[PDB]
Amino acid sequence: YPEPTPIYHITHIDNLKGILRMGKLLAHNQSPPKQRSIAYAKVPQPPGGVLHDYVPFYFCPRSPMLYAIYSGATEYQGGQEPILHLVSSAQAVHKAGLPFVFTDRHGVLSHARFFRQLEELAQLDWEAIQASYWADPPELREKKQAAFLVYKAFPWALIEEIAVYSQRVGEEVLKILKQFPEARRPRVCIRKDWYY
Ligand SMILES: NC(=O)c1ccc[n+]([C@@H]2C[C@H](COP(=O)(O)OP(=O)(O)OC[C@H]3O[C@@H](n4cnc5c(N)ncnc54)[C@H](O)[C@@H]3O)[C@@H](O)[C@H]2O)c1
Repeated sequence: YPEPTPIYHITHIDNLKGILRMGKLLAHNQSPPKQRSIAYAKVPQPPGGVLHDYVPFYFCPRSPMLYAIYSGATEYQGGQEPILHLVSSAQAVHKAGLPFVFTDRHGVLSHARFFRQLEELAQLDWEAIQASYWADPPELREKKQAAFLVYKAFPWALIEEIAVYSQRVGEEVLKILKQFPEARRPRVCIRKDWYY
């Protein structure tokens, strides 16, 4: 498995002020003050609960979820340009002492496997996760959506990089970061190769 093991959370730039003000991402069930959601299940490892009790990450950028945004398949119609990739690592979460679990596919699938030890990152399909071509077979899309789940909240200061589609969005991100001079200022990188 890649070490450190990057984890990616995609979110609309309109959510960044709320993340910086709270100093964290909040799990769905912890009522984040979201401005845009990009939406179109029990967790059997401790600390248990359901998927929406965790802040979720993928193990790749340019995810199938981002393709659904790009293709207008979400209720959200603003497309990929305003969507940030927030980058951290699985090892940082462990080092910070935060409870996590991770899956080998979307956890709602009956055959989904759940893990809580970093050595079990070997159980994931890294061919699917890292694939640039994932149209067929259908299982590639499923296994590409392996997720890293952090219970209840994810501190902003674990984010190492904000990746953006364009110069204009990179500049907007820096304007927002400068409104919270106490908040960690990660590097901001234009990564067109992480988008469609
Ligand atoms: N976003 C991802 O990278 C990702 C990864 C894995 C799975 N998923 C699932 C795909 C599906 C839709 O995703 P999404 O729109 O992220 O989930 P969601 O519909 O649960 O909406 C939560 C939203 O709140 C945002 N948010 C969190 N904390 C704050 C805060 N402090 N202030 C402002 N906004 C905040 C978060 O970034 C996200 O946009 C959900 O079922 C997710 O669990 C998403």
